Amino acid sequence: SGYTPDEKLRLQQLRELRRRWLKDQELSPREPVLPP
Amino acid sequence: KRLFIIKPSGFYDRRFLKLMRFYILLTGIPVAIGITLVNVFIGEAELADIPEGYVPEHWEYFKHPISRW
Ligand SMILES: CCCCCCCCCCCCCCCCCC(=O)OC[C@H](COP(=O)([O-])OCC(O)COP(=O)([O-])OC[C@@H](COC(=O)CCCCCCCCCCCCCCCCC)OC(=O)CCCCCCCCCCCCCCCCC)OC(=O)CCCCCCCCCCCCCCCCC
Repeated sequence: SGYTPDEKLRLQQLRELRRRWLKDQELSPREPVLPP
Repeated sequence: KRLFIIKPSGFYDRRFLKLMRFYILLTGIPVAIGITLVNVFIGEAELADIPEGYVPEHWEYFKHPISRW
């Protein structure tokens, strides 16, 4: 029943990485740098 | 909050469409203007009977000026 310690630790590491990746998909206030 | 949208590169399709439109228009806008000018200022011939003793040229059996040319 439940996660094994390896399963839970791997899920936590993958969760941290995925959350940073999703945070990095955000746009800075100037990202659409439109040329004239 | 604004997010980045992952897409395939649309630059090349857009450039191809722009080039095809440019070349088609480059040749076909002069053709349209010329056809309009010919139609307005040199209309079609009107049908007439062949006068006595007159033998027409082979292109005188058509009425549109472009077809005659
Ligand atoms: C874009 C790039 C992307 C890729 C796209 C792919 C493109 C591929 C292209 C490949 C190459 C294309 C080549 C094709 C060759 C074809 C050329 C050709 O043979 O043309 C023949 C033909 C010309 O006829 P013609 O045999 O030469 O002339 C015989 C007559 O003697 C002439 O009659 P006329 O002398 O008495 O008329 C006067 C004269 C001039 O007309 C007038 O002056 C009178 C007009 C009437 C106006 C009246 C009122 C307006 C003014 C009112 C206000 C002012 C006065 C009052 C002011 C005071 C105000 C108070 O009329 C004309 O000359 C017509 C103009 C001809 C233009 C034809 C264009 C061909 C271009 C060839 C290359 C195409 C390249 C594409 C780019 C071209 C540019 C977009 O051209 C046309 O047919 C034009 C269309 C006309 C149709 C009218 C619309 C009726 C439609 C009804 C049916 C639809 C029902 C609904 C459908 C279903 C929906 C639900």
